[PDB]
Amino acid sequence: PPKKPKKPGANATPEKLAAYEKELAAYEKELAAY
Repeated sequence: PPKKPKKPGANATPEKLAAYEKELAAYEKELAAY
């Protein structure tokens, strides 16, 4: 099963949140595919 990305806290940067969005989207796509 595909890894779940950990939610970034303590003042995460927009690019990090963007990375979280891409990894979370990736996770969703792969989770559906699985």
